[PDB]
Amino acid sequence: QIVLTQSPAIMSASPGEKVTMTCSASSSVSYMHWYQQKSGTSPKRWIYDTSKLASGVPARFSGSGSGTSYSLTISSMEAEDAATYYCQQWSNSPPTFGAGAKLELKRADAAPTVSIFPPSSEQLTSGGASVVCFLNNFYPKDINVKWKIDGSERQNGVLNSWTDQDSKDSTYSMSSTLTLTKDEYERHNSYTCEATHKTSTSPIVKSFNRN
Amino acid sequence: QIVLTQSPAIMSASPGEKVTMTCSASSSVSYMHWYQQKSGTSPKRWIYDTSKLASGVPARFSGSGSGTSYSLTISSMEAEDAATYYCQQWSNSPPTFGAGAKLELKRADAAPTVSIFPPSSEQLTSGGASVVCFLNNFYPKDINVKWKIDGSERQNGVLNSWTDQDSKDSTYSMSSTLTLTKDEYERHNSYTCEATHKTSTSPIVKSFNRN
Amino acid sequence: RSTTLLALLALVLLYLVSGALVFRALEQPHEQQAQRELGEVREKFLRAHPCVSDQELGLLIKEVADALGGGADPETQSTSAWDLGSAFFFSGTIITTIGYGNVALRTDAGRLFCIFYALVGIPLFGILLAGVGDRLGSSLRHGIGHIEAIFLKWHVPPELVRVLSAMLFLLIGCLLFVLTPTFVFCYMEDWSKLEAIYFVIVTLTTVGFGDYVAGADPRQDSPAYQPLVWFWILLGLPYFASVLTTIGNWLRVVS
Amino acid sequence: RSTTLLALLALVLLYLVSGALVFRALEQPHEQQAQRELGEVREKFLRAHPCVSDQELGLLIKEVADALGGGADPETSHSAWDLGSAFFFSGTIITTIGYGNVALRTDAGRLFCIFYALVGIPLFGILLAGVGDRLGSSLRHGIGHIEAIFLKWHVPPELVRVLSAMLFLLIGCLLFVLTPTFVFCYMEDWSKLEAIYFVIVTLTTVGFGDYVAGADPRQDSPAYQPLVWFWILLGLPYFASVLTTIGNWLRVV
Amino acid sequence: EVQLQQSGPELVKPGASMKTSCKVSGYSFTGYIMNWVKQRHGKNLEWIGLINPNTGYTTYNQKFKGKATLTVDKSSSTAYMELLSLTSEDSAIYYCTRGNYVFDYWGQGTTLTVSSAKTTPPSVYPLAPNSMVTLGCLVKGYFPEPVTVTWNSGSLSSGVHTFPAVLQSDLYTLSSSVTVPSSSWPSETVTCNVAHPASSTKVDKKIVPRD
Amino acid sequence: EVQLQQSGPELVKPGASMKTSCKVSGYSFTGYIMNWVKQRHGKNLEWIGLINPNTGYTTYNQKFKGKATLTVDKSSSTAYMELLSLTSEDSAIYYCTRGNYVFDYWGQGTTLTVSSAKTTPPSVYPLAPNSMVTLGCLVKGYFPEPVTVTWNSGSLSSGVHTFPAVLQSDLYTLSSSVTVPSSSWPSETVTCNVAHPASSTKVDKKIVPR
Ligand SMILES: [Ca+2]
Ligand SMILES: [Ca+2]
Ligand SMILES: [Ca+2]
Ligand SMILES: [K+]
Ligand SMILES: [K+]
Ligand SMILES: [K+]
Ligand SMILES: [K+]
Ligand SMILES: [K+]
Ligand SMILES: [K+]
Ligand SMILES: [K+]
Repeated sequence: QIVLTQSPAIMSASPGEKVTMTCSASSSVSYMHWYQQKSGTSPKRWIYDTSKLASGVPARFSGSGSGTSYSLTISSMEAEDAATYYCQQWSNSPPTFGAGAKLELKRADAAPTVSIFPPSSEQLTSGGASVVCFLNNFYPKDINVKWKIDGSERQNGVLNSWTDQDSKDSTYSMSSTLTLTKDEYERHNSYTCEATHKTSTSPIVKSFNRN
Repeated sequence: QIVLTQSPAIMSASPGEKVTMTCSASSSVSYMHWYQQKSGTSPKRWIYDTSKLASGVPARFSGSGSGTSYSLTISSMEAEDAATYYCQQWSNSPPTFGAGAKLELKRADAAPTVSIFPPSSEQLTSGGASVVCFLNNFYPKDINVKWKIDGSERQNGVLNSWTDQDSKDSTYSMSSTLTLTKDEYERHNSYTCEATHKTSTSPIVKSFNRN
Repeated sequence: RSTTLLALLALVLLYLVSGALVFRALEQPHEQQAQRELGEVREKFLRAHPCVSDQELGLLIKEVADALGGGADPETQSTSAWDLGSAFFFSGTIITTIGYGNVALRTDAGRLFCIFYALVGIPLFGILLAGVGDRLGSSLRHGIGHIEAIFLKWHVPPELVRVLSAMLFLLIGCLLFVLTPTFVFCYMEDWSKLEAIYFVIVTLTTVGFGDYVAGADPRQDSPAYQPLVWFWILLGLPYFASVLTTIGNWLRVVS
Repeated sequence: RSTTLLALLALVLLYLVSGALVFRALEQPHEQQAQRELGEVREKFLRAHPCVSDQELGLLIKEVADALGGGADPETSHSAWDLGSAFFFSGTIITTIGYGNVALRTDAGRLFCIFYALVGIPLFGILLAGVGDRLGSSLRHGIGHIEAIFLKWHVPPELVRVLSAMLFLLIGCLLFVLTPTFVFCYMEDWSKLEAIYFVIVTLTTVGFGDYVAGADPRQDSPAYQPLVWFWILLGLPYFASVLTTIGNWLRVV
Repeated sequence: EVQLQQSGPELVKPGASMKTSCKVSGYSFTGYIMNWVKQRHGKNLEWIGLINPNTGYTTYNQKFKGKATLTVDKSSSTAYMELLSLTSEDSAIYYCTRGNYVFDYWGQGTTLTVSSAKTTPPSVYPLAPNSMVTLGCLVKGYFPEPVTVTWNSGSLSSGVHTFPAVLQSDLYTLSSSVTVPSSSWPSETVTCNVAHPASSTKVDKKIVPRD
Repeated sequence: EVQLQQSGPELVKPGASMKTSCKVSGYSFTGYIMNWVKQRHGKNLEWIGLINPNTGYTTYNQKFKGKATLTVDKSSSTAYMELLSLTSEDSAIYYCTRGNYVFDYWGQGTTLTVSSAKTTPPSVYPLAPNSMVTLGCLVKGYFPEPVTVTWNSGSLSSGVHTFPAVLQSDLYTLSSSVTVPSSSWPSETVTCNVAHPASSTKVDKKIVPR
């Protein structure tokens, strides 16, 4: 019933940088708790009773706040600190959580390596036609894809899949897949995947002609 | 400061007999608990919350009561039931116990086998003179011992020691030890140990002359 | 009359001792059952929560008790008794010397101001009551002129008639200031007929226990319904003042 | 008077509204203190007793609350309906004080209370008038002697009368207001201010019930706790006079 | 070392119910409150309810009142959650976690998949078309998770993204990108190996340049 | 199997203080209240006080307010009781037991002896004088407890009583009886074997006819 709001939902830090992420409550509470969660693992109690550190937690972490506003702070960002942080309350049953704040590592901007692939003959014989776009090794995460069939944009039968920040180069990658019937595919000739990134004012476009 | 009264403090049961022992409270109590203790070992929780049996306790045991009177019952006395039973309360801090009810086995009466022993040579040479009397394997426990030096009673430097009911014949035994200086011992000649048991109106007397 | 006052004093003591006996007889059995129910709840909780000592549950209950005594509500865990309506009403409870106290002052400043507020407020209100009393009595007295005249025209013996006017008087007050409110409160406060009469009388006697308070209920969206009752208090108190003084006279008649 | 009464009414209403404002201003800030304290107690207990759920501690508190509401007392005697306390309760009725620090739970208790008060208050009213006069004339007998000393230093006798009467109530005040405030400070572990608040709330017959002596015999001076009910009886005439003199001062108004 | 060991992932048909378990070790099961938390995707963390293993007392989030039944087996110090009339919206990760104000120890989690889908092997389609070149595998229409995608039997592991799978109408789909110097391809043969354990499927697809 | 393992018996001088320990196993130490009970001789059992191992909270029987300090070590799941300025009135058996309403599990107990007495070996004296004959060993002026008496190195175990020890001028004395057929003695040798572990004393006495 108590709502916890974490803003911003995504934030980035270079190592050595100070990080502060906040949890506001829909109504006042006596204590806030915080969890760290990394891809593939359960949440971990990180800070409890507002400012108490859990067993393993390094001292660079602190918590503070009171009433309706609480905050988690990292004095000096480290690489191992990239994770999702969640606040939770139990001053009123039922206990509730924030939606969580993802902390990514900051790095030099990187352009997406963009690749388009026509439907494979194998798939066409079964009557499906999937046109695949790989937007790979880019930073930051913000990116927009547009599918154009003989010049006219399509946003239906499109499924998008992201990797988590690469643990080595700190880049992101995504697949975009336009799935058509063989019939819709065979109707048109020009197929383009158009990617809008911070790294250029001019979109990145990969295309092919069916012939 | 709730007072628990267990009376009688000592009681005896033949095997197959029904036994009931009571615990009265100085003021009302919601639940009574009971412990069994056999000499040499800790109390065991026997019955708790008035009538609940602890793990190992056989079903021939029950508890009952309310308000200011509570009661532990054995449907049919068994040999292994001979022990001390204590009631305890915690409806009021501090928790308190009864002074305990010792339950002994009843058996066929037996006269004491009485032995008297004059001071050994070895002891005399060190200047001490202990005259020892064994009253062994008698029932019931009620017995009186007297010492006489040259037919006149002596009640000084006498120490008495009783055994617990024997685990195999259910008899009792006791030692009486008159401890004198060599001088007082050598002064007199007749030493007599005189035992008054239920099994005769006329005492059992064992004697020796220092001669 | 110094002999008579000692007689009167002992009469009051006897009255108080007889009151003591009646009250104890009626009330103590349930106070002891309440005590036993608290004990049953503790012993039940200990049995259920092995990581809690008798003495630690003791402090919990003491600390809870003190907080409920401060007006805390068991039902909620969140986070107006002093909204302008209720604060007005509270001021009303003082000068009337009713003093429900269903809401207590927490600040030293609140208490100190209350002293001077009452010291000035009660005598002021006493004066207005005397005023309202006279005016009320006069108005009713103007009314009963008609009523005694009808009995004279009905040829009823005159000494009988003005007792009957006062007899009419007693009924008239009771209906409007005792029975009407009791009926009013029964519907509005969801009390029993007897609870409502108990409230009304405890109020108009200016005893003001505070076990029952009209409007106090948090849920009701009728704040004005509380000040409107405060006018009933103002009109009622003179009526009761009269009754109280008169029953004293009946006791004077017996003594 | 018609003008007067409507003027007086309006004056009183203004007084009430101004009272409302002052009280709200001082008291609304601290309204949720008791809730905050109950919440602090719960959360502190959960932290200390891991085998207790929030919802289980919830029911404990509800069940405790109902028991306290029934007149149960946190115990670590204490009967508020033993003969001592019951006597005192009867006293709170006829005095029209009505602390209510102990409430009646039985419908029978309430019904008897009605007739007990309805007959009891006027009776005490009569005795109060009586005890008032007896003491008043006896005090006035004392007043004359004090007036003689003032007379023998050439103070005009009307001035002497005012001085003696002022001395009259000042002696009363010190005798009955200050001694108890000191008494209660020591006895009840109250502050001097808490004790004066209690004394005055009592002698005005407001009887909030936030502060009570109790007059239940305990230890050290157990008999002295019911003996306080006599302080009340002796004090009330003094205050009756003060309130009626302020009433006369309001007559002057 | 406190430990909450949850049972394996479960895949159940719409309308069926499911029961999952959480066995504790390294602490006394009965001494501490057990809670269950639902994580659908990553963001949303939802408290389901608690059971007091000692008392069997339960409270539920209003949102789960009808859906979930909490039980414990004190003897095996195991907590159970049962979910009833399962819908697509119940597909999530479920944790058991300990605490009565903060959640201080969590299970590793268990993944619930609600789906009408039958064990279906994946269709594997090659993705064929400057110094680097990017090839790909489309792996679509399989159920359930997981598949394993390797390149040249795992010998080609650098320059690989395998994207998360996405449930589309009760079946999973993913793609994999591999980036290699254009000197490498089509000079050298590049085959993605998809394995689907559920269906005992192992399929190898060679990327061949488009005619 | 819940279990409370107490530290062994302790002997301390008048005026000294003493600390004894109670390690728990088979349950979580911190989940349940720990109490201490005094049994003087075998008579009325006395609750000393409790500690909440989880909170360190303590309350004492008013009778022991000054005498006893209860502490716990959470990490070693061990409870301690300390007794101060000891008098002979403190000589008793002390138990740790678990419970917040009934004492459901108890330690094996630990015996406290308050005494100025010093480790003393026993003097062992024979007791010599029907179908049966009774012989004895007087084992006197030893401290502290215990001694063990056996007969013919345990070849004679039936017909054997060892009596409880008693204080004789601040040291212990007991005797042991053995009954054997009068055909057996003095025809054949009967010897009592007395051991006093405290004093590393191991002594054999042959019973010889007067
Ligand atoms: Ca009470
Ligand atoms: Ca009382
Ligand atoms: Ca030691
Ligand atoms: K009240
Ligand atoms: K109250
Ligand atoms: K009043
Ligand atoms: K009055
Ligand atoms: K009042
Ligand atoms: K009142
Ligand atoms: K009141």
